[PDB]
Amino acid sequence: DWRVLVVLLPVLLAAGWAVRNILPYAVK
Amino acid sequence: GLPWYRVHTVLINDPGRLIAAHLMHTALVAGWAGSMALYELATFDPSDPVLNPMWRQGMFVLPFMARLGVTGSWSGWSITGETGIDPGFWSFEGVALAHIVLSGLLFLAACWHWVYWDLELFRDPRTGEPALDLPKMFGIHLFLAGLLCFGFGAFHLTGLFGPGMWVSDPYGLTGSVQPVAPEWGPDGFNPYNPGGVVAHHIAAGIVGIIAGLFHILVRPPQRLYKALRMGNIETVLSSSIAAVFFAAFVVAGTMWYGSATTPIELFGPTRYQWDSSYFQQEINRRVQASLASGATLEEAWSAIPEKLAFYDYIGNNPAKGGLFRTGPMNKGDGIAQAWKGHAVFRNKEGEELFVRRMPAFFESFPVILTDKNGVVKADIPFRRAESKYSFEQQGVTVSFYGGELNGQTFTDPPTVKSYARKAIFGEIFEFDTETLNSDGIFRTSPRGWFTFAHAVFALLFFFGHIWHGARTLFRDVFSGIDPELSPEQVEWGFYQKVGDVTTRR
Amino acid sequence: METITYVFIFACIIALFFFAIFFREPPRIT
Amino acid sequence: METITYVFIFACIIALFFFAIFFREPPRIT
Amino acid sequence: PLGISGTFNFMIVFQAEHNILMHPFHQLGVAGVFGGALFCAMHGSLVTSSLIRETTETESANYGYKFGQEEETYNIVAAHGYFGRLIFQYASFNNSRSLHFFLAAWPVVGVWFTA
Amino acid sequence: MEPNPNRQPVELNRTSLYLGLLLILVLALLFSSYFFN
Amino acid sequence: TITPSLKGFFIGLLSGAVVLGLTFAVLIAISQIDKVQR
Amino acid sequence: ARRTWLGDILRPLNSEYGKVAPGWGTTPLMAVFMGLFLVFLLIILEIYNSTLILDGVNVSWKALG
Amino acid sequence: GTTGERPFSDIITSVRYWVIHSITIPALFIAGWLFVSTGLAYDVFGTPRPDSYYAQEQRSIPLVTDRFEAKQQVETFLEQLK
Amino acid sequence: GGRIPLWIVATVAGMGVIVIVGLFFYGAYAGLGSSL
Amino acid sequence: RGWFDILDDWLKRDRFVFVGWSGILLFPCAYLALGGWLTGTTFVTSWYTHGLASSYLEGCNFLTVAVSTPANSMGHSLLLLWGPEAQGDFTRWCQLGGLWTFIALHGAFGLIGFMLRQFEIARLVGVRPYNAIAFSAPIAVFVSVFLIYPLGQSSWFFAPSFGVAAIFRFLLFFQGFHNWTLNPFHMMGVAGVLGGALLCAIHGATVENTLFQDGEGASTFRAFNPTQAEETYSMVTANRFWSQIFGIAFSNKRWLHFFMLFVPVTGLWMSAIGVVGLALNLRSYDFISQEIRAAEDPEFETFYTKNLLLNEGIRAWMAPQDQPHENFVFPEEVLPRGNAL
Amino acid sequence: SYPIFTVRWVAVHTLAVPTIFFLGAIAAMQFIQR
Amino acid sequence: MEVNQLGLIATALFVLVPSVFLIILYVQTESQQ
Amino acid sequence: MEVNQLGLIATALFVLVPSVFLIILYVQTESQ
Ligand code: CLA
Ligand code: CLA
Ligand code: CLA
Ligand code: CLA
Ligand code: CLA
Ligand code: CLA
Ligand SMILES: CC1=C(/C=C/C(C)=C/C=C/C(C)=C/C=C/C=C(C)/C=C/C=C(C)/C=C/C2=C(C)CCCC2(C)C)C(C)(C)CCC1
Ligand SMILES: CC1=C(/C=C/C(C)=C/C=C/C(C)=C/C=C/C=C(C)/C=C/C=C(C)/C=C/C2=C(C)CCCC2(C)C)C(C)(C)CCC1
Ligand SMILES: CCCCCCCCCCCCCCCCCC(=O)O
Ligand SMILES: [Fe+2]
Repeated sequence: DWRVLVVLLPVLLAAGWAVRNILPYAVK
Repeated sequence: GLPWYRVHTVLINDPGRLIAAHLMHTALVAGWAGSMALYELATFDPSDPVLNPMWRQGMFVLPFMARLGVTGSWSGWSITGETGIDPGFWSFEGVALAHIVLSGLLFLAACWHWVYWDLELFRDPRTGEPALDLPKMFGIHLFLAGLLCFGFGAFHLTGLFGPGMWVSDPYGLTGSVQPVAPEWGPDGFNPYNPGGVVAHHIAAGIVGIIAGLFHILVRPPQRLYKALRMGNIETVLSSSIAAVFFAAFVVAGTMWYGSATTPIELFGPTRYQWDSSYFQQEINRRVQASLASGATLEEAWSAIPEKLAFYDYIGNNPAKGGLFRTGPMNKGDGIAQAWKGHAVFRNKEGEELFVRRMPAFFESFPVILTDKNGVVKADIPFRRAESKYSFEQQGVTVSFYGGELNGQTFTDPPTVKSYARKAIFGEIFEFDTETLNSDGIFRTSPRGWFTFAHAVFALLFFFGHIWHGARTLFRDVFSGIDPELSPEQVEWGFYQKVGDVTTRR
Repeated sequence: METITYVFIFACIIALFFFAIFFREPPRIT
Repeated sequence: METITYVFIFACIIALFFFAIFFREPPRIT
Repeated sequence: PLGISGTFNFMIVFQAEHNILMHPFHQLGVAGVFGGALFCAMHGSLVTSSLIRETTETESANYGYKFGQEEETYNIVAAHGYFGRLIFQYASFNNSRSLHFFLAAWPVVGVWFTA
Repeated sequence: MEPNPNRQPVELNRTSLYLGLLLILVLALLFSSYFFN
Repeated sequence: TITPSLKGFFIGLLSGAVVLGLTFAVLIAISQIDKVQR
Repeated sequence: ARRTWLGDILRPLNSEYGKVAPGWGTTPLMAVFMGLFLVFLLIILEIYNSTLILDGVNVSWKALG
Repeated sequence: GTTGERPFSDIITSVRYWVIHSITIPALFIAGWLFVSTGLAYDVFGTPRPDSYYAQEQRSIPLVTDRFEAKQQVETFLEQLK
Repeated sequence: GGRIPLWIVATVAGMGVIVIVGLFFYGAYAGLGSSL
Repeated sequence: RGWFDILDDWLKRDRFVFVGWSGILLFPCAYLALGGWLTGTTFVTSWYTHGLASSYLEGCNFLTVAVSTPANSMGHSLLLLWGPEAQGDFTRWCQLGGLWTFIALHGAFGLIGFMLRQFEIARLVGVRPYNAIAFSAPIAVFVSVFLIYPLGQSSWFFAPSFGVAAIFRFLLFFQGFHNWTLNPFHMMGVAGVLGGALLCAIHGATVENTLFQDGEGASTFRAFNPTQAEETYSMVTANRFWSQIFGIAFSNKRWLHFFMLFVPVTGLWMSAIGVVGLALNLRSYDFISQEIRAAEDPEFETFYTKNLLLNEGIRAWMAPQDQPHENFVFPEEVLPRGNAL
Repeated sequence: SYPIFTVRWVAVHTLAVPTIFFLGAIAAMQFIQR
Repeated sequence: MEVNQLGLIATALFVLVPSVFLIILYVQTESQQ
Repeated sequence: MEVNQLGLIATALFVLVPSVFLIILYVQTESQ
């Protein structure tokens, strides 16, 4: 139901944010 | 010198004296078995298998002889109550004697192996040193185990060449030794199916023969030899203790929950039969059936066998004992003489009332009477001043059907209360408390004592397994760690792989 | 208990005989 | 009889304390 | 009371009148005493695990220590090397003084609270 | 046939004696009430 | 005669095999990439 | 060491101390049998536990007839 | 002394560390908040809401009393509140 | 690499725990579990 | 290099958290046991098994939350998620008590994993395995209390529930029903635990107050070096002090530290045995001689008889709410009560 | 250089990630009224 | 009081038999020198 | 048979104490 995406959105967005900020060094 | 806790380590590299010690242990154990049986024979009363069966009398090895087919005495009685039997040599007495003779013979062989310890058989032909080839010994002994397991199942338990084993009906009323046919289908894994025990021994015996043959012919892999220290007899002690505590937990559980090999006429009921009112349901089932085919109340209850009523009594529940309440169950509540009959309670309005039964957890329990719907209608009050439900106020009476008090009714409150105090225990029995100077306090059965002992020994053998497993794998540092162990091996990051000096950075 | 006690003592004596004969201190000439 | 037994064991423990303190194995250096 | 069953009577009455089990100072006493027993076993087993080999399999290892010898009888660096890997490096003491001060302080402070 | 080489002397020092006696006496002091019951 | 609980047993059995097989597949992979140099 | 007639007959059964098969030998086959036995014990446990319920398997005293 | 991972004190004083975690930490907090504020926690775990322990004229506990019908008993009790 | 002083990291983290814990003690007196 | 050996290499690399082969069993089981407890104490009720609230969500606090045992009606069911009781429904599994068996069983295998880790690391580092051996005591307590005890009883219901207050209730249950304080095996456990804490305190204090002056600072911690060979405190002065204060003292440092292992480990093992007895209601509940006298002599009173009255109070007053499946209805008039209270 | 992602990194986040989530959920609970 | 009369011999052997064992071992230790 | 109950402990101690005395003396004779 809808409440499950409400909950999961800050998680995915936080995960995305860290992905962007770290991708360059993870490559190395 | 050796500390006291290490004196038997002098056998580790002495196969002959190890054999001698093992022979002496085997002599002691067989001697105990014969001694215990003779003491039980000298104390056992065989005169009433109904209300004074072996398990009320504190018999411990008697049931194990009966389980496998020994049921009669040279004296002419049998545990099933038949008289004039002739058992032949394999009476209780003959089994006891055989174990004593066996003990004596093992003792003599122990002396011979102790003196003549230096047998060439125990020497490695290459090196001249004492050596046991444990991998091959295992295959030999496993092959033997499998042969004996198979024969036990194929001949003794089937009755092909043997007596069979104890079997009974589900209510423990008609037990006897019978041959048992194997159950090969999935119900053979049902702990309550005797034919599964037969099939187990046939199938597992064949597997043991085959595994044994494998282990005689195929050498252990190098990786496993080294990993398990298969040149070190203490690795066998470690794994053997492990197998033994595993076995001891299993027999503890099947003794406690019940299975086809722990029958209730030999060991007593289980606590779960009290928890689930197992016997009460069957009693009620039979009475309802007598009544619907036109029997009197008196007739229906009088048809209940006393042996079935005696199971429906908390004094035979194995979870009612105490650790230091010693001896037979008879020493507590007494020697059961007779079922008094089924007590029926009614109030002054003719309604039938039901005593709430004691659960096993409670050393003491109040006396509460309910109607068929669970509504409290009478009790024995503690504080009298605001009492609502006293027997005096509610006019409670008790009537008996069946048994010694059949057709009698009691109305004086003190007498009625007295039977209600006894009805919390289930069915009501007349006990002889004088013969044994019984103290009136419940003891546990052989089912309880066996379970206790085996669960405790199993737990302690777990420590043995840890101890000897540790000793096997850490033999090199038993006496202390390397005096020349340098900080590089235990400081961090020096080696990529902990303890491997070849992965230095 | 008293029967057990009498038999126990008797059994110890028989054991003593065994050790006294077969595990005696051997007499040596010297 | 039970009272005698309890006090007997207790008395043995007190006696053991005496020996353990005054008749100990003496700790000796190096 | 000055007696074994009298002690239990005192404990039971105390619980009915004070709910001592739900009192934080008693909970700290339990942590002091359970923790004291834990650290007793830990310390005894770590020192015992790292005794330096000074004896043979036929004699008690205790004879490897002589009263008043100047050298330590176990290898504390090996003990630390084991315990730091059992958990992680910085959860293990390498300073014997801090270690023995901790042993002293944990049960003393717990028992102060329960008193 | 040579005498058995695996024989070892056994020891119990005085301190172990005292420790073992204390253990036994205290165990007896503890269990005796339960034996008499 | 394949009852619900026998079906559940097989479900549990496969689930476990997946968990252990997946775990070991991953540990083998990592160990092969990131070796100790000797 | 003392030779005996029985010892001379049993001799070969205690003659291969330390002999091993190379490397891993039958270890993979052992692992298979261990795994089968685990499932088999699981089944037996869960039948006793009434977590595995099978047709015609009444895990009760009432299976004695 | 070290196994080659980066020192913690070096990480948590670093600018990049806090650029990431000033997002990820509040995000996780808010996710867990919403898990409760939306009522989802109740439904996932089956935990009664303050109005759902008893039926209106009921002081009997909905105690599971069968092993193999237990699932259905709970369901029966829940429908006694709809 | 070492930009933010650790004593500041510790003060702010420390205050953050005081806040959440304080909230939990507040909630002992309000709402569910308050006896009211 | 075979694949098995390369996995061995990787598992045994020196890293911040050592893994090992034991890690494959330990780390999932420990994290699942721990996560199950946090999950259940935060979100899951005990309404349908116990008639109790037991989670933060429901209003409980750190002292009263628990993961409670399953209902008595489950018997000793493994209560597998996919089993016949929950039938794969996670929600019902939670409501039926599945998290209890989940935590207990994962906890048990996690404990095994941890002791295997103690063995594994000890073998790699080259020390003797006595820390693993010592840990057998916590294992024996766990299995005897959380597993063997409920297996002898009617169901998991009567095991300890995983919570602070729930364990407090367990203590009190054992007093009122088992008279557990009277049990000599518990008494030996008490002596080993209290004796261990004493040894811990007295050894640490002794070392700290027999230190050698090995530096000029008023903080004496700085004057120790983990590679110094010298003892950092005086066994000789310690021995003299205790000999003169108490009569006896340690003289052998090895015996001293073995004794420290021995006392608490033995005590815990002894208590576990007593609990195995209580699995069967094989209690040390009574002294028969005392009961015979008291039944006959109404003026005979001891602290033993006084405590049984308390047990009787505990049982009658807590049973109806503590054992809801029994449907105990005790009218006011049958409750044991002294005067006025 | 230092690696970013390690076994250590996993162990830390295996615990830290759900801790913060639970803390947020338990914070929200303090405002639930009956 | 009506105690178990076998409690006496039980207690006596429980003390005596282990104690004698230790004394035997101690005295033969001393006479080794 | 209604025997004297103290007979058992009297007999047991009569055997045990003197016998233990001799065993103690013999064993320490052998170890020197
Ligand atoms: C047609 C073939 C056939 C048949 C019908 C049977 C029939 C049976 N087998 Mg056999 N078996 C066979 C072939 C067969 N077997 C073969 C080929 C082998 C290989 C050699 C075996 C090996 C085997 C073993 C090893 C066992 C059986 C057992 C049984 C019985 C199962 C019922 C029971 O009581 O389980 C009860 C036993 C269990 C449910 C197993 C319990 C497992 C425990 C839980 C493991 C964990 C223990 C752990 C250490 C506990 C510590 C902590 C604890 C306190 C929590 C039954 C008699 C069991 C038995 O003898 O029971 C008495 C048993 O243990 N069989
Ligand atoms: C020589 C043959 C022999 C025979 C026919 C008997 C017969 C008997 N004995 Mg005696 N006994 C003997 C030798 C013998 N005994 C010896 C040598 C000793 C000294 C150890 C004893 C010690 C002894 C004791 C202590 C007791 C008896 C008892 C009994 C009775 C019950 C037996 C029973 O329940 O076993 C049950 C046996 C088992 C359950 C064995 C299980 C074995 C495990 C499961 C094997 C482990 C696996 C295996 C190694 C490998 C498996 C591989 C597989 C694939 C095949 C019965 C009258 C009992 C009795 O009533 O005494 C009066 C009793 O309490 N016996
Ligand atoms: C597996 C073992 C086993 C089991 C289960 C039984 C079971 C039974 N026996 Mg048998 N018995 C056995 C072995 C066993 N026996 C052996 C080896 C002997 C020879 C001594 C006997 C001799 C025997 C006799 C002579 C009699 C029985 C009787 C009985 C019944 C009553 C038992 C009783 O009152 O226990 C009471 C149990 C206890 C009080 C528990 C003892 C607890 C110990 C002492 C704790 C010690 C702890 C330790 C010191 C701690 C130190 C550890 C650490 C600090 C270092 C019962 C059916 C009686 C009966 O009814 O016969 C018809 C009877 O008269 N037994
Ligand atoms: C088949 C089982 C078995 C066997 C063959 C052995 C054999 C051995 N053990 Mg292991 N052990 C076992 C089980 C076993 N143990 C179990 C179950 C445990 C846990 C209790 C241990 C714990 C253990 C430890 C901690 C140690 C040993 C040690 C030893 C070695 C020296 C033993 C000695 O001289 O004792 C001498 C013992 C005495 C002189 C007196 C013992 C008196 C006891 C306390 C009470 C008497 C019990 C009584 C006779 C009834 C026994 C019957 C019982 C089974 C019902 C020897 C190889 C020692 C070792 O490794 O040395 C290197 C050692 O330190 N064992
Ligand atoms: C070390 C890892 C580990 C261990 C020991 C356990 C142990 C356990 N778990 Mg846990 N679990 C783990 C990891 C682990 N878990 C992980 C990582 C998760 C997250 C996914 C879980 C999630 C989890 C849940 C949700 C539950 C358990 C449960 C259980 C219990 C029952 C397990 C069972 O029946 O297995 C059965 C399966 C096996 C033993 C696997 C054997 C492998 C077989 C032999 C091979 C199969 C061959 C294959 C099918 C053939 C292929 C052919 C192909 C062509 C088709 C037990 C305590 C249950 C529980 O706690 O009950 C209360 C439960 O409900 N576990
Ligand atoms: C002087 C007071 C006193 C003392 C010192 C003790 C001491 C003891 N009691 Mg007794 N008790 C007392 C009074 C006392 N009791 C009274 C008055 C009563 C009322 C009758 C009881 C009732 C009682 C009960 C009911 C029980 C005890 C038990 C015990 C033992 C607990 C052993 C232990 O550490 O378990 C702690 C648990 C373990 C060691 C298990 C393993 C734990 C693992 C390692 C945990 C790992 C945790 C994980 C890594 C981190 C979790 C994080 C999370 C918290 C956030 C110990 C001998 C227990 C016992 O005897 O057990 C055999 C027991 O069941 N006691
Ligand atoms: C020589 C000979 C002979 C004879 C023999 C004999 C006579 C035998 C006997 C034997 C016997 C007669 C034996 C017995 C044994 C016993 C034992 C071995 C016991 C044991 C015990 C125990 C071990 C105990 C323990 C305990 C206690 C005490 C307490 C409680 C707990 C317990 C149980 C632990 C003949 C003629 C044949 C021939 C020729 C040769
Ligand atoms: C169960 C389950 C599972 C799992 C799960 C998990 C794994 C979880 C986890 C979880 C988690 C992992 C959680 C966490 C939480 C946490 C918390 C909640 C915390 C809190 C804390 C606090 C509150 C603290 C405080 C404090 C104090 C008090 C003092 C000092 C300081 C501090 C701050 C520390 C699965 C899915 C498989 C499925 C089945 C079921
Ligand atoms: C030893 C490692 C074991 C790992 C276990 C992981 C378990 C994950 C299983 C979750 C699946 C639940 C599905 C439920 C479906 C049940 C259907 C039915 O009962 O008939
Ligand atoms: Fe120390």
